[PDB]
Amino acid sequence: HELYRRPWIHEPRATNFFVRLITSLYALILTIISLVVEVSPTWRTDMWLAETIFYISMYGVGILFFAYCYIFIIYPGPYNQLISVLRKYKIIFIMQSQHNGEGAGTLYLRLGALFFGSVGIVLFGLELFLCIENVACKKVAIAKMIVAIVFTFIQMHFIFCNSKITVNSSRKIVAFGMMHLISVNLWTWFRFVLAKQEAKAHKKAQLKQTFRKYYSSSASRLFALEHFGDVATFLTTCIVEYSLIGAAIMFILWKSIGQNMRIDCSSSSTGLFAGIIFLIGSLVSMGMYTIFESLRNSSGAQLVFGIVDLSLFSIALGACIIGLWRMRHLQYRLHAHGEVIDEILLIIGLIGEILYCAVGIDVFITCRRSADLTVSALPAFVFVIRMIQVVVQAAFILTTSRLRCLSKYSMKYKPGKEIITFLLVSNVTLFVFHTFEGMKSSFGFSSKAATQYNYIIYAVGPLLVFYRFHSSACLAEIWKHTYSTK
Amino acid sequence: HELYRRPWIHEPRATNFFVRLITSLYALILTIISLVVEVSPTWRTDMWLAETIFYISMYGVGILFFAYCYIFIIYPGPYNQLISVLRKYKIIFIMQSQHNGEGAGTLYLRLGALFFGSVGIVLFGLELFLCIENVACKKVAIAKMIVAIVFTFIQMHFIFCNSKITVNSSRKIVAFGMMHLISVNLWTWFRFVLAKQEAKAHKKAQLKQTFRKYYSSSASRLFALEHFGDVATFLTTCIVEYSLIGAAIMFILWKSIGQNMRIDCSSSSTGLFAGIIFLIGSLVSMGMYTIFESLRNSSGAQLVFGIVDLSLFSIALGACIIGLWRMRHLQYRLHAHGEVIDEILLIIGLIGEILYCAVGIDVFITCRRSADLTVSALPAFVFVIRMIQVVVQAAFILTTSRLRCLSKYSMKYKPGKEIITFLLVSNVTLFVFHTFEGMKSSFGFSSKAATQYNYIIYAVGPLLVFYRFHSSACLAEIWKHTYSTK
Repeated sequence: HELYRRPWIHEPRATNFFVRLITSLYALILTIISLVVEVSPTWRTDMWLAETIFYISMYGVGILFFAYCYIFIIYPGPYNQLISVLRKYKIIFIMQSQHNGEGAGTLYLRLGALFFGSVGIVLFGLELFLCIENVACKKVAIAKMIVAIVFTFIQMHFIFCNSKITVNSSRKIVAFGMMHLISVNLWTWFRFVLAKQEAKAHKKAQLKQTFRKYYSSSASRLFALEHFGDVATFLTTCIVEYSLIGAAIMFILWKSIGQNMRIDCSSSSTGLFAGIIFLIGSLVSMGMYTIFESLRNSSGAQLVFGIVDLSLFSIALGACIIGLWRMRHLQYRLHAHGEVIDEILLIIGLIGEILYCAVGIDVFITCRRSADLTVSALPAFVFVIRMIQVVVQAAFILTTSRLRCLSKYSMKYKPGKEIITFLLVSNVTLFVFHTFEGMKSSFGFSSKAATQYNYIIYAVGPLLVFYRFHSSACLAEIWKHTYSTK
Repeated sequence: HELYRRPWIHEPRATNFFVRLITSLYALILTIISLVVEVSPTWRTDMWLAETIFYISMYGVGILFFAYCYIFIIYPGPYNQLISVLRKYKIIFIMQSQHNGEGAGTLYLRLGALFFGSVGIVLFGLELFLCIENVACKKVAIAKMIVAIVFTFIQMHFIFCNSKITVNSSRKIVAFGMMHLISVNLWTWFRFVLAKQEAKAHKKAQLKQTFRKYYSSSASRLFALEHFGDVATFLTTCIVEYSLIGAAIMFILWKSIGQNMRIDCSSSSTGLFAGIIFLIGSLVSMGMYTIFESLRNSSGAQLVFGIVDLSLFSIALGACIIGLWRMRHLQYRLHAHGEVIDEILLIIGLIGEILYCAVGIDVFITCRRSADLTVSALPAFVFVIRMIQVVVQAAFILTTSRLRCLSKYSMKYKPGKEIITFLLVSNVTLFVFHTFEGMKSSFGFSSKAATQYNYIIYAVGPLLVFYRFHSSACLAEIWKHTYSTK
């Protein structure tokens, strides 16, 4: 006939789309089945053998795909040596390195993946220790923890070294493996957010009892959650953040299938000093709350401590507003210069933060209704300011990540760079502050003043996201890209 | 300096992206807050005034935006007349029609939106009748139902007549309104899927009791759900499907902001006859199960009835397989020729169908464990075949929607057109069959044979999606586009 009149099976675009679609559908089926299995209560108690087989199978297929990659794509050296020996005096195909430079994720994202994977492996090892010291747990728990640790470590190495992967080899096998890795990461994320939700009920009940005794008369489970205090909450949010990052990186790698300067610390001083002041204030607040039992029990102090949190969030929000106003002078990007991975992860962190704040606000009101509204509304104000701050900061981060300093005025004068530096430092301090807040109720709020000024006790919902880490990574990318010479 | 060195506030692309981002964030915040409010148990019981205010506010802002559109964009006639009178002898700006032809959604999608919106308005009117006959309900329920009906009717008209909307007018106002409409539609969808989940617990408990008595010794709530039997389930899935379609249409309209043949029934006979045979078999099965109490109580019959369902799903799956094999000869699309709206809705229906089937399989096993595995595994096989059929059909629909008949052989001979016609007819019959299945447990499974062959009783989970309607719409689009002369 004419050109482009061949069967779609021979068309590279059509068959690439078909493999893409098949792998995506397979992932979707696995993720839905994993969610159904995890929620189901008859799979953790009765069908323990089936649940163990599913767990071992998910991690084992992940490890098999990782081994296939390391042997046949990333490091085909030993395979080439074996194939040469076979040809020498055994039998009578060779692979090539073909190393690439497709760095999918940002360096900050991969470093965070390393840190969170290490913390998750620490959590897995702690479970393993608990199940070793326990007789209730059996040999299958040992295998589950070991295979989880092995998969997590191998995926840490794969994520960090995701540039030397040449996905154009074994395209369909790599697509299926990437989708299985996404399914495994999402299944781990769902497992550990269901585990995090178990502590929500206990915290809620404890809060209701503590509230009542002070205002009266006017299906996944990890043993460390309820054994190692509230540190297990930090470990579990670390592992869910690691799983989210890994799933995003694997999705970027899977999407790439089939598709053919120096630190400029200039104009980063006034913001850096303000960021250091923010860090010093946050650290002083954390230390005063932690080491001084007298301070955490007084009402003056608990008022001042809550005012400190409100001031921190208000200062961050005002910094974002001033940054938008100053950076209004910048220029839009001439062409794309980023991966949607960072935006997607930041939006997921934003969703988690808004959910956390809304649940806290709902619990706060609930509690105030049960006490005839005798509680100061400062915790509600802190929650609302936190939600407004995270929303405005997400908008600011996206807008300024799509901004550049192209004009001569925007080059000699850097509008907002001080604000960007301050926001990056303050986001690191808010990350460590939110880590501390997960252990604030470990001290014990025996202070009646804590029931009327401290807002952490009202946040019984789990914090499933590290929005501050993703915000810091995006802000560092903005700082190093938006204010660059080009 | 040079070109493209102006502030991003003046850059049309940058400010369009900024308005897009702000409206998307606003929608996200509203949807998260709506989900938190609906799940919260203290908003339906204690904070009834706050819940009513939120309900009325969401629907009222939707209606205000709709009125603004109808007055100032779609039908600016009366506004022009008023503005002319003002200029005549009152004061001393005119709007223009600027009607467009941007048909966002498919005709089948808009017709389904009309049908489902009508059914949802019927459900709202039934509630209104119940609350009128009830003294427990107060005047606020009247207002809630009335405003829901008004919003649903206006959005029906807006969705059907979404071509004459010129979104390029009042770009930012229309963006905010489209995002508020998406938030309202998602909030309605979440409300009614939470309502559908309430019947899940009752059905599960009833199934456990009925199973036990036959094998012993070897936060949203709608009053019609538990009052009008299982017809309320059909009405509620109709309203959730309408809300999903409306949200998708509004998203397409919002995405369009800022961006500057005859029926060929040839070669559609053998498939049409097979589709008619499929319809006749399905209707005979439905009638025999409905009108004959003797048949629905016998074991021979209940076995044969389940075998009929298995045969229907197996025939549909085999039709999809044969269609892929035959249409392998077709040609890939030269360029895009569809809106992601249909693909997104089909994938959501697929997710819902897989969730339904997986929950049914989980319940089936659970039940068999409680009876020492004395139940035939036919219901599990039916569920598995249904899930496989829907997955394979989704893959087939997407692949063949990205296919064309460009070669001369693919023109004179139409590969798969018979299969496409048969699949469309059989999907209409499976739609009516799944509608019937929602009323199959209304008869009452007093037949012990129903507890061992009929698989509907094990599907205690709600069917939240009309996957068959979306499949029929996509298949009709394929039939009218893939096998066209061009």
